[PDB]
Amino acid sequence: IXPEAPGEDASPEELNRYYASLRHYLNLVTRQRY
Ligand code: CNC
Repeated sequence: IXPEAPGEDASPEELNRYYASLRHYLNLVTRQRY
């Protein structure tokens, strides 16, 4: 897979965005939970 990737605002705030896309993209395909 490869999700929605940031780089426009601020580093830790955009880490949170990509980590949210990561958990979404996992829930989209495989049965693991957060
Ligand atoms: C391709 O392999 C992708 O990897 C590129 N990338 C991301 N981070 C990198 C760090 C370094 C030193 C180098 C040489 C490359 C790095 C880039 O993201 C490539 O992705 P693409 O899809 O091709 O480009 C997308 C479309 C746009 N990307 C951006 O604009 C960058 C966004 C980012 C918020 C970001 C991301 C998303 C990712 N990092 Co980087 C972090 N954290 N970073 C590492 C790893 C990633 C990770 C792979 C998880 C994300 C990539 C996902 C993606 N496709 O976008 C680690 C390096 C691993 C390695 N291969 O050597 C790390 C060195 C260690 C760590 N885990 O913290 C790392 C650091 C320290 C830093 N990342 C920066 C650049 C952010 C960036 C935000 C920004 N402001 O631009 N990463 C950041 C500034 C964040 C920070 N912690 O401060 C760090 C650089 C050091 C510094 N100057 O402070």
